[PDB]
Amino acid sequence: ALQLSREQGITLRGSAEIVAEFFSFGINSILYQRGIYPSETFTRVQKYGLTLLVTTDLELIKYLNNVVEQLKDWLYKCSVQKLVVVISNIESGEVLERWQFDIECDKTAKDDSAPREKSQKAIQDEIRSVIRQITATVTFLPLLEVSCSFDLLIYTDKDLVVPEKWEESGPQFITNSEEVRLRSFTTTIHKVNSMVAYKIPVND
Amino acid sequence: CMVPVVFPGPVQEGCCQFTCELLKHIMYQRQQLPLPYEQLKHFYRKCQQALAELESVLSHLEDFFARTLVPRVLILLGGNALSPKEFYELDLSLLAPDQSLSTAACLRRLFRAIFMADAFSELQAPPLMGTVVMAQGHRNCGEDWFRPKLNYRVPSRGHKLTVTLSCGRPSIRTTAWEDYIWFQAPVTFKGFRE
Amino acid sequence: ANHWVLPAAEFHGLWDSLVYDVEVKSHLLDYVMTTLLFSDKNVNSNLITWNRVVLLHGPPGTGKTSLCKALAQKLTIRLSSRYRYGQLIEINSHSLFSKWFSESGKLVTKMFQKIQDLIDDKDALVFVLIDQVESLTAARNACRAGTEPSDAIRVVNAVLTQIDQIKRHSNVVILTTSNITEKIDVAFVDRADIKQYIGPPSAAAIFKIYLSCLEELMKCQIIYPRQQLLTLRELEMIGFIENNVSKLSLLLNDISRKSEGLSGRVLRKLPFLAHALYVQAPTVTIEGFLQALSLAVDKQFEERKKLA
Amino acid sequence: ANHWVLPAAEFHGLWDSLVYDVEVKSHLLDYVMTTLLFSDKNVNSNLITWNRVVLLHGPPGTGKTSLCKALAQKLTIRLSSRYRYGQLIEINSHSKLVTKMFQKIQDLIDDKDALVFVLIDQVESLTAARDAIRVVNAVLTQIDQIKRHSNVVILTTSNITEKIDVAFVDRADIKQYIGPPSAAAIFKIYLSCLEELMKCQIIYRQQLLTLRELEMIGFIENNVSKLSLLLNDISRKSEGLSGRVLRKLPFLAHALYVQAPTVTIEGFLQALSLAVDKQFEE
Amino acid sequence: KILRLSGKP
Ligand SMILES: Nc1ncnc2c1ncn2[C@@H]1O[C@H](COP(=O)(O)OP(=O)(O)OP(O)(O)=S)[C@@H](O)[C@H]1O
Repeated sequence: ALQLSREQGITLRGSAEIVAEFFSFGINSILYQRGIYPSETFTRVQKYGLTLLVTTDLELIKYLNNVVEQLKDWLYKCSVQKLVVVISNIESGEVLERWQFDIECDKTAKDDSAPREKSQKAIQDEIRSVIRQITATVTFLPLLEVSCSFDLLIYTDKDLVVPEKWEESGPQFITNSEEVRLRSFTTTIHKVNSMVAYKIPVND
Repeated sequence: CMVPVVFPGPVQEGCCQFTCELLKHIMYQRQQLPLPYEQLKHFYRKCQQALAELESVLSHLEDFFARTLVPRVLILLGGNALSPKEFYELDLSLLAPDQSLSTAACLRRLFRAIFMADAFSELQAPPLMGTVVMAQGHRNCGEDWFRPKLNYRVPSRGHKLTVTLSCGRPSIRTTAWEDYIWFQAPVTFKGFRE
Repeated sequence: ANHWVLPAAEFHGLWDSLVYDVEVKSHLLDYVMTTLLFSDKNVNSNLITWNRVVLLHGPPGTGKTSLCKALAQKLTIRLSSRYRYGQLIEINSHSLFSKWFSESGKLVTKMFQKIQDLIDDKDALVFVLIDQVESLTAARNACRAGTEPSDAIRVVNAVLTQIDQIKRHSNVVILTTSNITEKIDVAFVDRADIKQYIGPPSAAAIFKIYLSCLEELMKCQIIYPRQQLLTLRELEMIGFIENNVSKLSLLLNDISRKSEGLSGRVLRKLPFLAHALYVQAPTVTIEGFLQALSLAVDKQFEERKKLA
Repeated sequence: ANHWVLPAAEFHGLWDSLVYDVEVKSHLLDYVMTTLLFSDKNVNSNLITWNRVVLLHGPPGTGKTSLCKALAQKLTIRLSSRYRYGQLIEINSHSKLVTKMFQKIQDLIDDKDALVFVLIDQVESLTAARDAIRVVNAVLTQIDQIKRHSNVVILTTSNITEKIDVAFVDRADIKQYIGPPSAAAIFKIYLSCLEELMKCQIIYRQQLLTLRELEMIGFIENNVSKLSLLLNDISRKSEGLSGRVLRKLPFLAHALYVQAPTVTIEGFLQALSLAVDKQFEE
Repeated sequence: KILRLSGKP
């Protein structure tokens, strides 16, 4: 008659892993729901103890896998601090939607070799909060009267560790856009604040 | 916590889809269904049968709102009719049968509010549970699919959130409601997951 | 886990400190002597049940720890012709485990790294000690939730594979002690190319150990006046005939006889109580210390009877 | 997870190589010799009691899997008529392999003259060191689903005595239990040992007068044939040994009385006699 | 910093 807590701990690189697949699935679902891509062509998986929208665009599949591992890297070096997905029009390309994710890492993870008290339960349910939240957010995002495309902006403070194919670019603000913040979530190593900017409606 | 909703314009059939999408939104945000019903249009045993449960619910809701008005709508999670595991109140008391705005505009305004109403802030993923919806109705509307509860009372525990409204109308009575009576969903919704 | 060099002053007299009737001491001794000698006779292994693993079992506090240690010692000296020196590594299973999985990593890496790379020393003969076999059955599979084994057994049997790995050498001596014979790991007490029972040290051993303790009193001058002791072989040659010279040894014999099955621990404890309880004086010259020994053994038996 | 063709010479002769206490050769013939009888004509399965599942249990490594193999051998021998060939399979608890494995087994089934065999070691020992669960249930479903194929033969091997769960062997229709091997097989294991020893003068020669060699000589008790009697001596109360302890014995004998680089075999023989004498004083 | 790749049509 006994049991036992056996807490595993957390790592720099484990945080990077989990938050990477976080953004993976979150981006999947965002670009699924608002209509950005062919919804019909997608499907569902089980992750985070819940159900998730997953694509089949081999193009975007490999692309975002590259992005995922590269972010895993830059987290493992705390390199990036912003992650944004800017959605715009097709031809005139005017920005309609801009999901900003502002990133906190752990420099002390250099010396923070010993783990930190926080459970897969806790992190998992908090990302579930995030996911369900973003999902809900569709209930008020002013619908896209057209079809759209999107571009991927980040901000790593270092202009230093830049791999080959990535190029420097511009800020890409919006003139008349409201910004609304979502719940926060962290790892005690990485936190990510989240807030969507979206073009203020022309007419009420 | 407590949150009303501010509208400049009045309504009539708005109330119907208001409750509809709200109910839906909620049942998702409490994990009862893997995805929002608006997107459940994929995948066409428990899955489809529970979804059809829900659809019958929705349909007769539309029936009911078409028949008469509603001051207040109730949505339960677990417990019983007289006590929930948790519940959500949806005020429609402040409305009369006017508007040239789009119903979707009120929907998205109210839902942006809900988001800013910060609700559904519980990391504690609840288990798969039971769900019943209730609301008041005309004293004699001859409602059939629902059923009244002449001894019903609003329970006073686990007040997750009463969603309340305001359409910008000056001041109405209360007797126009004192004649009405809670009905109840004839069949408990169950929310599944895999 | 700790680290012993072969012969050091700790282990001088360590062998003959301990005695066993049939000299099954020797059985074990030439046993392992031949065990190693096989690999030098160019022998295969799978067709014949044998390994380099040793297991003793019996009543606890019976020197088994000390016994295996002195065993390794004697083996060391007996294999000068095969190895210069070598290691004996205390694998305190207790000290082995630790909470998370990276702790199991540092565990296996440091400890078995040391073990293995020491085994590479082909002029050192290897000796390994497992004081608590029960601590390797510490996850004996009997439960619907055997305390979350997905971190424990995976290393425990890994240890066994480690053991496997290390027994894959030729110069490895694995020793295992239990202090309990009832519940032991399956598939490891199955790897039992030694099931070595040890029993209550019976008379002749008790006599020799009495002799040793008495002469250690004498040498250390506890017994101040020196006298002359004898051996049961010598006593039997003169036929236990009571002179006024061999009497004391006859008394000692009778004490041993009436002193069955206490423990090696209780026995080599005896002199202490003998001097404390009843003597309780700085001098014992003789036959007072002896009757005191008698009464002390009596107290031990009475009190085993008194543990209710 | 290995392969065998029927009578091809890999284990050619293993048949008589395992003499057992209690005719189980001619007996266990009946098992398949009648199993295929009934498997041919699709008899009232619901009524009439058959499966195709060989199964025994006992002290491990008692020529059990070996008898299964030599049994497939002898089955083709007796019955090359109903099977112009056939296929034996090692299904290993060491473990996807299962899916294409039973697919290959389907291939084996495809032919009327392909005497399929389903050999699995330590069939219930699946629950010894317990995500091989789908392996478990896939093998299970394949078992219960390819039984109806007439050329199928299921060669199950317990390797655990009477500790078997439901899914496996309460399903069985014919079983058997056998104790320690006979004086003959004890002798053969001694022979394995003494050959390993006469490999390098370890015990040093007299070639081992094997069992049939003991028989042909008409029992001329002489220089080496004494083995037999001492064999019988070292088989007198040997009833009760375990294969582990069996092969452990010569080791221990050499440990006790040899204490030497080598002795003439006879000293070792009387030594192992006395060693087993000890071992059954126990 | 602000870093881009090819978003497929
Ligand atoms: N046969 C013996 N002859 C002489 N002294 C002995 C004998 N057996 C034990 N002793 C002594 O009594 C003590 C026994 O030491 P231990 O090795 O702990 O006993 P044990 O059998 O190893 O019990 P554990 O469970 O291994 S600690 C030591 O001081 C030994 O010197």
